[PDB]
Amino acid sequence: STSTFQTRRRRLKKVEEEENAATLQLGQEFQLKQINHQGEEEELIALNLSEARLVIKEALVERRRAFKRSQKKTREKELESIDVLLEQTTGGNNKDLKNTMQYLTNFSRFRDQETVGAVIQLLKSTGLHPFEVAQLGSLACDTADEAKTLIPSLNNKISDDELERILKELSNLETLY
Amino acid sequence: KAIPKDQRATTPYMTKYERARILGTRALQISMNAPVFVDLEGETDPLRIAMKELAEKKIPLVIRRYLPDGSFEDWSVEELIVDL
Amino acid sequence: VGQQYSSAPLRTVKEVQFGLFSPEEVRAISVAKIRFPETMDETQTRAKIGGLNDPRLGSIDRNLKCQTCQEGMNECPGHFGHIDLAKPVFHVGFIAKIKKVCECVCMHCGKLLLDEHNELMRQALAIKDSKKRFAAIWTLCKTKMVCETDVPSEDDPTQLVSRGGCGNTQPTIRKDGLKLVGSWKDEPELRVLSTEEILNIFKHISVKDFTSLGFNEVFSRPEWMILTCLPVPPPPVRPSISFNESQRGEDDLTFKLADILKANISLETLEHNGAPHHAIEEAESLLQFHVATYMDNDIAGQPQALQKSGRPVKSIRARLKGKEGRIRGNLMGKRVDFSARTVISGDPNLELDQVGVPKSIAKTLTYPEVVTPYNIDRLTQLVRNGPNEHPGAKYVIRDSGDRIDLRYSKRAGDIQLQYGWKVERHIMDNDPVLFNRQPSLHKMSMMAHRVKVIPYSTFRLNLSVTSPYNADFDGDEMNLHVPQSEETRAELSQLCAVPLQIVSPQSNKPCMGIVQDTLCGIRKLTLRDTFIELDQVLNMLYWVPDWDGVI
Amino acid sequence: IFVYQNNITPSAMKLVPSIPPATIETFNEAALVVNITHHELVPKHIRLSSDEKRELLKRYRLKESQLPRIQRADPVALYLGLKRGEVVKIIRKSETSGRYASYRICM
Amino acid sequence: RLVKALEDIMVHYDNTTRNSLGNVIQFIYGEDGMDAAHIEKQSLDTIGGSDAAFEKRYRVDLLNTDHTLDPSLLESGSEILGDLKLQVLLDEEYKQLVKDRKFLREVFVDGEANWPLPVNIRRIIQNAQQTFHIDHTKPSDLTIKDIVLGVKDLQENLLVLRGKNEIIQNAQRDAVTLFCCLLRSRLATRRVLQEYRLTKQAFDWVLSNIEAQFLRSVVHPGEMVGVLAAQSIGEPATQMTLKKVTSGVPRLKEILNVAKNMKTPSLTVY
Amino acid sequence: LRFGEMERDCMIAHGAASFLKERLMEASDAFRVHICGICGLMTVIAKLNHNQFECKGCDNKIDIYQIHIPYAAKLLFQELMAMNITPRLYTDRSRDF
Amino acid sequence: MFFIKDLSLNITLHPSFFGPRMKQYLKTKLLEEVEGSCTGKFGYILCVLDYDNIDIQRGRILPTDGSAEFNVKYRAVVFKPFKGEVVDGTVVSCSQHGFEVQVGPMKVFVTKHLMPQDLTFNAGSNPPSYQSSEDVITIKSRIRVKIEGCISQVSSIHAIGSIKEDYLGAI
Amino acid sequence: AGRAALYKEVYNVIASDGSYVNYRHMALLVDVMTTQGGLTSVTRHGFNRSNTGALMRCSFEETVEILFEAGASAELDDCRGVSENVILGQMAPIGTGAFDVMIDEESLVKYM
RNA sequence: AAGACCAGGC
DNA sequence: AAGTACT
DNA sequence: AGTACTTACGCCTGGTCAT
Ligand SMILES: [Mg+2]
Ligand SMILES: [Zn+2]
Ligand SMILES: [Zn+2]
Ligand SMILES: [Zn+2]
Repeated sequence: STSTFQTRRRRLKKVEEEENAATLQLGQEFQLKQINHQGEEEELIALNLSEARLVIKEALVERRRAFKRSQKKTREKELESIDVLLEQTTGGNNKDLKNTMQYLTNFSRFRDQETVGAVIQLLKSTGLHPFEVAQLGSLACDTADEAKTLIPSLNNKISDDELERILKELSNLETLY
Repeated sequence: KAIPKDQRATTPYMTKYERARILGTRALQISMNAPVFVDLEGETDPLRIAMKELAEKKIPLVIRRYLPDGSFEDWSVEELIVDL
Repeated sequence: VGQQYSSAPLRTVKEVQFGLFSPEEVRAISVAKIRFPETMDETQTRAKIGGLNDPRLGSIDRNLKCQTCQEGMNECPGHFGHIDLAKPVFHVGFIAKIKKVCECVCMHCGKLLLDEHNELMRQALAIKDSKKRFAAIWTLCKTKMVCETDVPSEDDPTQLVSRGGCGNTQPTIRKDGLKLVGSWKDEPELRVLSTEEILNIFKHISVKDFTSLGFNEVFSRPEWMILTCLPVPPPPVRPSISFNESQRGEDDLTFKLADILKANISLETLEHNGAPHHAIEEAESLLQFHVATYMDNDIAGQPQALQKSGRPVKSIRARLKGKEGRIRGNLMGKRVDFSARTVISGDPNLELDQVGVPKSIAKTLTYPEVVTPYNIDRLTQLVRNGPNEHPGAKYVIRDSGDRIDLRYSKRAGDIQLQYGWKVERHIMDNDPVLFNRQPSLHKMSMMAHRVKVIPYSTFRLNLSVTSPYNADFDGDEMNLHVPQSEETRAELSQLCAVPLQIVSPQSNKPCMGIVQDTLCGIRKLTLRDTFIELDQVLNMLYWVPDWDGVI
Repeated sequence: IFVYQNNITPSAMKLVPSIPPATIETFNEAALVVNITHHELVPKHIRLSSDEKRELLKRYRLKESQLPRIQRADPVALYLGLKRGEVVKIIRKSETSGRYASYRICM
Repeated sequence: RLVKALEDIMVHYDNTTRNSLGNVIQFIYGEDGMDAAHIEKQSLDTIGGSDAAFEKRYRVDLLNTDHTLDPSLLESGSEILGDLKLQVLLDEEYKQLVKDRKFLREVFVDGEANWPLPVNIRRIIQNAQQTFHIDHTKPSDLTIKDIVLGVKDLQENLLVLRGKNEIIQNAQRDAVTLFCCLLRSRLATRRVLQEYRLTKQAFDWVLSNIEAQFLRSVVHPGEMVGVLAAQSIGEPATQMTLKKVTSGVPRLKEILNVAKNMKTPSLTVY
Repeated sequence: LRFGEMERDCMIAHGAASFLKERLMEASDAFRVHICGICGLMTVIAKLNHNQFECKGCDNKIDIYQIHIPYAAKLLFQELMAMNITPRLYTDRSRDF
Repeated sequence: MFFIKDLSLNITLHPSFFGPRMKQYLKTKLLEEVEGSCTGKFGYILCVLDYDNIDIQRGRILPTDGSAEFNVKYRAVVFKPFKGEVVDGTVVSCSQHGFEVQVGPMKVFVTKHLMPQDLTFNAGSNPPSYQSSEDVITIKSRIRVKIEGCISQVSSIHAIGSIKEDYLGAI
Repeated sequence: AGRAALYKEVYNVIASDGSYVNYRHMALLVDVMTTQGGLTSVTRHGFNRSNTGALMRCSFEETVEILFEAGASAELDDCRGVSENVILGQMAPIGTGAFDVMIDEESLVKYM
């Protein structure tokens, strides 16, 4: 398989596997308190689309580079520009990634690692939890009701008014097309 | 737990069991078409090639030495003196 | 080993957790309902009834099926079955404890008989050793036979403190056959302690009580020393024996179960039919019996459960008992392949570290070489050579994990080799082997020699290397084992080779010398009196192979 | 330390472990007529400071249990009055290397 | 039994002797850390012999016409007679061989001087002898400092245990002690020059060899010493093919069993 | 032929680790069984084809190992079990030391 | 919802490849047996980040054959849906029983009776669709779904989701 | 002092036969029999009761009986025993196996 | 093919 | 048969 | 003081009888 940074001492009776819900109870492998390889603790890693689009791209690119350091010895415009990056550094049988790049690049809400930067600098003043500070970043929202309902995990952790300013500043930063 | 390359305490020399096993292990791989890091002076027997790789100390291995409490020390064929 | 690849990662065993089976687990694991006692014949029709052995357990008749698990016979270990008892039974080997425990806890409320309150007790609760707590505890309260309700605390013996309740007197207990009995004291009261009862009292014992007594909440709760559900070892543990067809061949075990089964149903059918109250406990002993003998048969309560013909009955336990059995005779020591034995004889013409193997064997024993550019050539020749000439071989195996039997295969003479393939070849001059002579009680009772294929039929060893093996040629035989991995040999040549054993640590001195002729003669040849003339001196010189050619 | 002659009353002895910290010990005359430590065989032992001990461990990466033990009633252990936990250092002669340092903890 | 009782025992990389738990059994295999294989019966000349002989052989006094080294042996002989700063090393050396003596006579009361010990010095010199065709005529060329200051610098490198602390670097001196005595015994100024006329060459070699030959005689962390020791006993217990006391095989049985009622109980009182 | 106790004890003496294992496995027993990373048992229903693995009861499909051990051993174990004793096989040490 | 979890994997290398650029091979093989994998405990392993600084550590040599075994510690971008998670995607298939929306590398399906009422299903349509008073959902239309439940399977993950709630439906 | 005796005695049993055995061996044994506390007999009644895992003591004089009271009190076995491994078909931590061998990829480059 | 015995070899 | 250890 | 409990060399070759 692919082991996960923590050896939960399973003493025979493996039974309790709770429910997975927007009650913020995610499988054990996703507590907000997980472990880094260096052996440190580290908040979970919440990625809102169009923020992931940039991280996948970032590496997929820096891959192409170090993939040649050893060879010496606009919407529709990105659909092509990525398919290539793949047919270069991908497994070519990662039909998932392809389909993840379209999805990730069609439903994305930001093109500038700068715009994506503020998105983060903004939402990270909430104290809210990661999963939330994600659904908030990749989900259109005009009212607080359209928000605190499509993300029930908020309901009591923030005044409608506030979460509503944030949403204002969201459609304000939401890069155009 | 691991142990710094300094603070090291074991024996500076290779044990017979070690050397014994290295040559063997090494041969094993050599007999498996592993790359051979030494010019074969015409040799054609793996264990014999091994004895050679081990005399030019060009064997890419590392002997991890466990201690009764679990901690270990890591020595390289390179380092380890070979008296015998 | 086994063959056929498995996407399952592979590891080494590092820890072994000994537990006891929980009737609940036993079920879960099982794949067999095991209701019937018969073996097969679905009305004589051959196959197996969804009753005993194969209601999905392993199989026979060289037929894939094993719960689709296919793979068939070889590569499909047994799949446990279960068989719901009628009424709880003891565990022949645990009885000893099941008793000691009750004497440790009193019924009705089921709880210790000595709490922190008693001081001698404290000292008995610090001991961090199951074997030792449980052995100290027992000794400390086996005597007390009254469930104290109030005891004098750490203060005044005047003031009495309260804890658990129910002073129902505690009965001393004794072992009668496979049952436990106790009296309650003018004049006693003797009643039989029903399994059904004990079980209960245990079920109720506290969690910190388990532990306080030598146990473990997850792996071994006392309440498990009493069998309720019985695991059914699958064929491979109790295989058959077929004399082709229309005959039998069942294994001893597959009978005691057969019995246990019978004895189980007969019971049940009484608790749902004309149940003459206490004419049942005459058939519940029978179960307790079988389900006891099945595991152990060498008890003090005589009856051996002799099976028709008066032949004893191999209790599971008997299979592991010391020597000739599993542990000592199957695991700590086995029969092995790539091995041979014959008569030994001296031969003053072999180097010390050599050993004359007769051609007969050199052609029988084989070594797996892996085709490599360094050898290919040589190898293809051995293969071309066949399995009859000496320097040759007898088996080529390709990546495809398929054996080419060199003596048949319409492709014998053909075959091109492929780097990566293996070519089981004959033992050759200078293949390090492990030679030896029983009894082995020395590092030196087993040493490594250089092989030297020779004619005639006997392992010919050099003389000086005799005394270590401690052997004479008056008709003694010796064993020879043949390495298999390039690294295995390395371990023989680098630590077992005779040359290395010359100086023995058992007595910080050399352990091989010069004997008989060579010795006797080495003296004569010495004497001032002894003189040698040219004609000979020259030959003698020639004999020492390292003579520098300087008369 | 108290020295009884022919013996002490079992009614008496059970009164020593009743006033901690303070400790008491019992010795028969007949066992102190000769010093056991002066015997050709018995080599000399030595008490280790709860510091010197916490060291012996750290230096051999040992756990308390893995250490060679001495009886709480062992003749010599009484001659020095050890306590369950105290470690002694046994220094003896040796036909392989003059002196050999060994340790014994108590149980 | 013997075997089953000691399987698990071996020498661990720390150079301690433990089993499958970790329980130390010997803090140094055999109280000396030497693999039996490299050991021969040598003699500790320092022990046996009249207080008389001892002086005439190991004593050197540069302040005496009759107890100094006759310049016929050392090159810098005449220009030594009297040198006071030297007589202190010389005297240091002597006040040591002396200590050594008493020490040994405190361990081996018997007076037996022949014992098993690593590195056979007798021979190591013997080769040094004819390997440099040393002539018993002309004189040597060793500063007295050369000798005594090297012998010391030798002991230093005969490492058995290596530790970077005290408790360990202390067991070291121990595990060696016995050897050295023998060493200091065979490399005593007087001897080194009057008995075996070693040059500076010869000597510096004898020293190198001893050091290396010693570092070879150590024990290899890996040896399954347990089984070994077992066999080593059980083996000669079969060759036993058989003044009036329980003796031999039936006896050894008695011993391993820790039996209470031994046929013969005896007891010697001096 | 037979490679019994005594002949073993000498191999241990020699310190010939690998050669020992070889005589004991590759040249005699040797067997490949499966386990549950949960309940240290042979339960596992490996279908080495469609890779399916399961082990209902402890119910798995994910955490599963493969181990090589002497067939006699397996047997020793199965036999044990039938006597209602559980020999757990774990591929990782959790008790330290 | 997408995650960047810290994983590690164990690759057994035959000696053959014990070359000069081994690190290279490993990495390469890491990528073959990961990018595109699927587990209920990790979800979708999409891509391996920071290709370069991949930690290999020292690999140990097994003990019968020469194969060595390294614990490759890497870090990647994962994504595993949950019950009660709200996401939107592109419809792909649409039948009498409902339509299937594709949120990322995964496919969430929506039961006809798990949508609203006023929304019927028009079979005689081309392409096939679901008509409403004012709404029209077919092939490419973009919906936003609420995942009611998940089901892990082989090398993928499907789930059923509703659009019968508020703030759900087309966009 | 007892050790000294136990040894001295055993030493005499081998000396009365004109045989010689290097200290260390009888030493070791004599030491094995003594560390634990007092006199631990080389018999089913002694050394085969020590804290050594099950499987090891299992291979001697009490087998089953010993196995039974293992799953009873849920013992755990380190598999540090020579025996243990032999039963499992694993390479035992013994000489050739008192360590691991690894391929230092770094040093696998300067080699070319 | 398994198990019990008996004779025997070193 | 004996020897030990446990009742 | 009486009774009970587990053990007992290593390996190897023959021939014989029967539920
Ligand atoms: Mg004979
Ligand atoms: Zn099956
Ligand atoms: Zn009660
Ligand atoms: Zn399981």
